[PDB]
Amino acid sequence: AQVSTQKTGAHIIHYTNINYYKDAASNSANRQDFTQDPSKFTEPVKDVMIKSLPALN
Amino acid sequence: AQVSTQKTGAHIIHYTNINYYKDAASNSANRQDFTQDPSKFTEPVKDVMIKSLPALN
Amino acid sequence: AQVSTQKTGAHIIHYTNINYYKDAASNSANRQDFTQDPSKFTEPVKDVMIKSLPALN
Amino acid sequence: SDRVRSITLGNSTITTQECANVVVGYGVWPDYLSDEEATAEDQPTQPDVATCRFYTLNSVKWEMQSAGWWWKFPDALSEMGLFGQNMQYHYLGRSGYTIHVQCNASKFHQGCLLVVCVPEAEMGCTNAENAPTYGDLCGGETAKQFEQNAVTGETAVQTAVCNAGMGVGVGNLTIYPHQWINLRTNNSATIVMPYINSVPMDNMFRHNNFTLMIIPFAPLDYVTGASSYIPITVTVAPMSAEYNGLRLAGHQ
Amino acid sequence: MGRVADTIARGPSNSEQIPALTAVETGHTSQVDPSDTMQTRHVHNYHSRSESSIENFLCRSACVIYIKYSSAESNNLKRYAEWVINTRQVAQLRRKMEMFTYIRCDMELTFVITSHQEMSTATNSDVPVQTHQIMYVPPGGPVPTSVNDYVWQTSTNPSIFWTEGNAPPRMSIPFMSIGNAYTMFYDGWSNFSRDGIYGYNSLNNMGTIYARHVNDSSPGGLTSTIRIYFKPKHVKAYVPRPPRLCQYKKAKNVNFDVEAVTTERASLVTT
Amino acid sequence: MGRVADTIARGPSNSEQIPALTAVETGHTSQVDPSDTMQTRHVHNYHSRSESSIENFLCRSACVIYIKYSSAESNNLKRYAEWVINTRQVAQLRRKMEMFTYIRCDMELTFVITSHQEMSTATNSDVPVQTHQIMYVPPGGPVPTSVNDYVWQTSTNPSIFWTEGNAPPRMSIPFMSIGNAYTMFYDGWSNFSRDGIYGYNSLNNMGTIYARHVNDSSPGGLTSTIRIYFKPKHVKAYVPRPPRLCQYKKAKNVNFDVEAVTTERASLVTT
Amino acid sequence: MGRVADTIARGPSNSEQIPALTAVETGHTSQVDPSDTMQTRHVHNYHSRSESSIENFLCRSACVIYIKYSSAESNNLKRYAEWVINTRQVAQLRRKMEMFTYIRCDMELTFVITSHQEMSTATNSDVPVQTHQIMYVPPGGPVPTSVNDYVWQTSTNPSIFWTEGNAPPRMSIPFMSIGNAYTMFYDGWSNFSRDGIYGYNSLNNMGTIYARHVNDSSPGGLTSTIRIYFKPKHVKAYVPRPPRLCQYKKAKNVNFDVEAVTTERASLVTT
Amino acid sequence: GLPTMLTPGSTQFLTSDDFQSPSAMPQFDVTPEMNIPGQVRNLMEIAEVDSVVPINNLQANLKTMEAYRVQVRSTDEMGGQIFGFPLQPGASSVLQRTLLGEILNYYTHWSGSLKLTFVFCGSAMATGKFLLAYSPPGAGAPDSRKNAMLGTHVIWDVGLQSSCVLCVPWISQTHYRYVVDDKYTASGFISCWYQTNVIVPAEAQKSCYIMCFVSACNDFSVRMLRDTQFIKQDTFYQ
Amino acid sequence: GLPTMLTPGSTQFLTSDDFQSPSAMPQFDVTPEMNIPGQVRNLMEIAEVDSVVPINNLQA
Amino acid sequence: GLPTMLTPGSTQFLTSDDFQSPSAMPQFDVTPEMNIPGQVRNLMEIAEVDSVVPINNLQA
Ligand SMILES: CCCOc1ccc2cc(S(=O)(=O)Nc3ccc(C(=O)O)cc3)ccc2c1
Repeated sequence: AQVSTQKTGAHIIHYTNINYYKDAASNSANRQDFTQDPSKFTEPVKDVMIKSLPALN
Repeated sequence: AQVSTQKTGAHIIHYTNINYYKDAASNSANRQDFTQDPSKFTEPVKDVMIKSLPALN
Repeated sequence: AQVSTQKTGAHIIHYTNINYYKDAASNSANRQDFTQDPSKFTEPVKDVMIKSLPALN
Repeated sequence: SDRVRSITLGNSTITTQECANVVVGYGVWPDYLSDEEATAEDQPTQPDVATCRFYTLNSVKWEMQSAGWWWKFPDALSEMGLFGQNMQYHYLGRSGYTIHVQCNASKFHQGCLLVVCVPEAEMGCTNAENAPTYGDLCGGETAKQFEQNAVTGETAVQTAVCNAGMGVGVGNLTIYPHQWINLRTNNSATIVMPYINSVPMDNMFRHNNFTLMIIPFAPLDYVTGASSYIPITVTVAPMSAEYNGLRLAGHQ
Repeated sequence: MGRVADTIARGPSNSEQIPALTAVETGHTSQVDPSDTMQTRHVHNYHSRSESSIENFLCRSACVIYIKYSSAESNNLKRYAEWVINTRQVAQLRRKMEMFTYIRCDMELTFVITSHQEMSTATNSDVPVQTHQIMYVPPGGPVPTSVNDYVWQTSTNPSIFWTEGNAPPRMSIPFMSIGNAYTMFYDGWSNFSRDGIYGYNSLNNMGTIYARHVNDSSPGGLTSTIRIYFKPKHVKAYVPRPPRLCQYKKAKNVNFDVEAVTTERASLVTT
Repeated sequence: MGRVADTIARGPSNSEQIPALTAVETGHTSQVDPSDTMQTRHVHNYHSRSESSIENFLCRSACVIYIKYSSAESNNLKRYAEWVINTRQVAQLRRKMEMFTYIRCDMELTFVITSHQEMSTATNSDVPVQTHQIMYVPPGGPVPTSVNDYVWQTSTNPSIFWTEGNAPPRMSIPFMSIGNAYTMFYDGWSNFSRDGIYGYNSLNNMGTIYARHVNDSSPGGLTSTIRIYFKPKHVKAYVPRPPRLCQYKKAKNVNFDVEAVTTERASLVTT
Repeated sequence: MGRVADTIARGPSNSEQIPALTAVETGHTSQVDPSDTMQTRHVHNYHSRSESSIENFLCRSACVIYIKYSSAESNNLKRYAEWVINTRQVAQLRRKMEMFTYIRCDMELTFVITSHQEMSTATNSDVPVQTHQIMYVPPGGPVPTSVNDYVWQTSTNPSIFWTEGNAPPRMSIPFMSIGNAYTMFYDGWSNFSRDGIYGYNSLNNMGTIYARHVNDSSPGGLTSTIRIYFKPKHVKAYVPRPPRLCQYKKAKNVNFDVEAVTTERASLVTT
Repeated sequence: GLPTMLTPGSTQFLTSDDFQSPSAMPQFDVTPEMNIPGQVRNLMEIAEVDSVVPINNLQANLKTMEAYRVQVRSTDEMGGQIFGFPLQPGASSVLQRTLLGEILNYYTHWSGSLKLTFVFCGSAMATGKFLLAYSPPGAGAPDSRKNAMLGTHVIWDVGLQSSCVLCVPWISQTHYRYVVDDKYTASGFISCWYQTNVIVPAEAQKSCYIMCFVSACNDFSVRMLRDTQFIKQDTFYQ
Repeated sequence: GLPTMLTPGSTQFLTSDDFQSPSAMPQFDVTPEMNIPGQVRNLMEIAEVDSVVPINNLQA
Repeated sequence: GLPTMLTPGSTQFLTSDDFQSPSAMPQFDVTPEMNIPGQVRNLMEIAEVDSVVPINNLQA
């Protein structure tokens, strides 16, 4: 059994999941992975550009 | 698992709940919260009025 | 309860099985046994033949 | 200053004295394939400096009514040096690139270009029952041209910048590795594309990993009595080129 | 968590720092916050990007086709139906996946199978509850040519048997591309010549679904229609693309008709 | 626990203490017990206020609408039905919520879907078990204009598929107001001008439910009627209001007709 | 795990080692890798032989027969049906098992039972939901001669009772050969004389399935058809054989018609 | 068996559920993962990237490249308003087919600040100053440059740095706004004015262009998935 | 599967039940709570407040 | 009984599933195993064995 926090607010709060199958494709979708890395689209530059400085010196 | 007392009389008496979902909106309603504070409607006065004393001295 | 790894990739990942019957013929098929021994068909020779050497000296 | 740069690859070197940084597409720098991501079991040839080195393509004339240009890769380098020779003799290849666009002007000229490398830039067709043919997708070292307005044909590529030749907003080609060349700022763009595919290696004639598109977003304009010929030159070097599946030359 | 940035308190400034000024000739886009362009208070911000994950965006079941078949063969539907698997015959699901160039995912296939009575010159109908088979035939398998043939024995072919009046049946499918991700857009050809099929349809070869009534035909006629629903699960997506601007024409091409960027306005200044 | 106060034993008194006398010109209301106005015994009192919690009061499913649709389109019901979500078309559920000004809660939506045979000139009916779709379309989504259109593909729109002869289907809905609580009464307007819609209907924008038969029409006709039930859960309510005195007129206004405070009596003294 | 061998890096060679040269006059087959015939790089290889196990190959349900029976006895189907148990009346399942000489396994039997209305001169049908019995009679048990006889009391005979509109019924069967494995091919005879039945049918004696409607016949007619599905489980197989080349003729013989080894080519050199 | 009781929604197919279901290819061995550049994990990694904004989307300019550029010139007066549009990044004609705006039309709610970058695409001998303004709503769009500078603004000075960002802050009564236009959820107005003039030599062009870009800030989020209204079909594609 | 048996009231919709049901907006992020004056938790906080009584409720 | 809810695919017969089902011969005593030469455990033990190739497969 895997016990993991629920999505809850803002200002019990766990659920239990047991996998019933021998394949990991059978498992319920992972909806609680909230990792991000926007910098490879938003800042894809060789030299690190500091915000307060000129872009082009 | 959460083990909590049942509603019972007056002059076994527990139940077990396991949450099966990843959201807290999916959970059964909280019916056993009996907290109160009637004083913000019933006594909403700046100065504390003592019952035995005059209201207005 | 028997807890065993699921089939998963490549570069949670366990499941739980409980048997509900008194016979082992009632059980789900064993799909995760990957033992092999091809040498009794592929190399069924009395004298061990070393690959780098002549077959017949 | 941040405006001066050199890039040396092989026996070639490029210099800039106005540039707006270098874009490393998706933050990943070219490298050879690892042993844990491989699937071709023969030894890879890595010609190093002999294939990795700038190759200047045919220049295009920027006009006031130009709507843009595109070159598909690896098929713009298919006749270029030993990079193009190793394409002939090998089933598989795999290469990253540094793409460098040059377009200088005076300070009395104005215009703005989008320089963008689009992975998997599959293109539409004028007739909706037909696929575009190779001659209309690719010109080799010569660019194929976008048109201002819709075109007709049977196997012609539907060209019309607004759709970008792909049926999408042309203004949204900015989630792809890109730089702008604005004539009042910089005279060069540099993009470094890693190898991007969903297979670790692939044939170099049957597939185009990305397309470089150069699209005017602010027309060329200058007062008559100034230079009226302004080229755009694209000079592009392979990086970490390696090939597997050696056999006789051809591709049919 | 997926919680967003807090606003940071900021006072008056007068310095040679220039967060507002930038060059967009770099591929880099500005990182400015409100805390760089005006006063601002501190706001502790609890908002989350939880539902804007790609595994919540793509993880809702979408109809990809429906196909009909008839016991009577009333209106040219045969006694079985077929569908070459693809995701490109529906606009809505297709567009969501085409915001990415490569996707690897598992699928979950749910089937919503319904039947209806047909007009007939038959009198007296008391037709039993229908059972239906849904058979998946991997590439290069034998195919039905009739409802009665040997291919419906399903000796190695995956198959569902389901009876009406029950919950919709579903099965998971794993990731199963030849490649290391599914390819939404292919700028190549299927030949080294550079002829043949061009586009993503070169790499499409995902088998065929067949569906029949298992029950023998009754004196009236029933047509059954099966709607197929795919839900991505366990997704990783790579290389973002623009959302589509143009309406699609074809399920094997991207061919498009030239369409407007945006809708009209009266002038530059509107209120 | 929610247990009430015990009565406290009290003897004769004669003092300058005056619990009975008070001024009601204060907003304060008297705190007097029986133990202040007469003798009284000690009563250990075990009674609870358990079921008078707001999370037991509001937490019973109440019908909020029903809407009808017909396979034949017999009596102008179309082949699908629609309902703009609100809680104000029913007197009973509305009144309970309007004893509060602001409520934040989760909902639980249960649907009770029934069908009936219609008069027809058709002969011989043996219509399969109906399947039905219930689609929720968030604000600014595409809407059905027919039963067959692309909107019922439900690629991102939440949807239920359910077959007759099974348990009523239900789904939870979370709290989802733009504000930090739902607003039962709004004394404002939707314009800064102070024109347009006035009242709580300014802030109402909760999407639209659509429901259809998924099965193709059969030679007779069936009308299906779907009854929608909302149950508040996990409630916090704020700012108590009087219960309604007057009957409602409209589901978007509070307009009312002038009505009596209480019922008649013959005189001041009645037995 | 079932993971396959990695490729090992290899340089130029020039030695008296000869991995390529071998004699095939030995029963031994060469063990050469690519790392013996050309350069090669190191490839860490994660591919698995997981689904090529014999317990995944044989472990998918395959139809082995279907048999029909009729309430009315409309078209000579009687009121009950029978089938002498064997695995050899279907090509697909038979071929998979005949790639082995001896197999011991447990089975899982699933039944897919359907019914259909028949033509009749009857008017007004409102036939209740059918119930069906499936009775297994071990060798040397009493057998049905009618639908009403004493044999359907099932006092020791294993039996399933199942009603339409429910999930397909299944039961496990254990390994149950007289021998220590089932025999797919028997090169003997059933007599010491060397007469009588020749082949594997000598050792076949696996009882008989009988199936009837449990409900009494109604004024119309219903035919029910029951499809029987066997899935091997817990398998051990011994002595690999060639897959079949020829189509089968008979379910008790291997008799075959002479057929081509492979399909045509134009010449020795083709592209 | 074990005593159980079925509860409402026992046989439903909800399209937003996640449940486990048996695989139809048991023990299938998937292809190994490899690193493919540009992995997306969130759609706010697409929304925070700049996208050219069609601020000149008049009827003639829709299918041309005129859409994405607004002319600015050397005026003989002060010069008036250059453009203005109601802010609403998912319902405005200007902003709703950008990357930010098409990721917004899969959602019903949004919150947070966004940033409008502007770039001068004149000559390097051309120079100007512009007032980039945001006005919170409840007093209409500014009809003078005086009323525009009572709002939030950045005065842009054209120089070596070719671009200037007007970051437009969240400023809202509610924690979220609707993607759809709603009068309660009104989001303000954007405008641009001449602060000085475009001043340029004789031998350099009097007219120049300006482009606008839009992207989300790092405080931006969206809620409540829904079908987009921008794609449709009348029959299955073949 | 696991042997189970259904008991009376297996498919009923009781309107006073409380059971769990899947959310139709999985992973939805609700608005933060704030303190709104005058939170009610019980209806005996409304009943214990004075209310003017119509003791002269004749027809006119 | 215990509150439960049925989910899609509750009554399906998938032919590639593996589930437990009651035996129809409870407490049946199977024949002892013995070693039979040539046990196969994988079909890559058959595929790795040489097989004569018809490279001259013309019509005659
Ligand atoms: C009777 C002859 C056939 O008539 C029509 C009429 C209208 C059609 C519209 C479409 S669509 O909008 O492109 N796609 C849909 C997908 C799924 C659903 C569903 O119901 O889930 C609905 C529509 C497809 C086929 C159509 C056939």
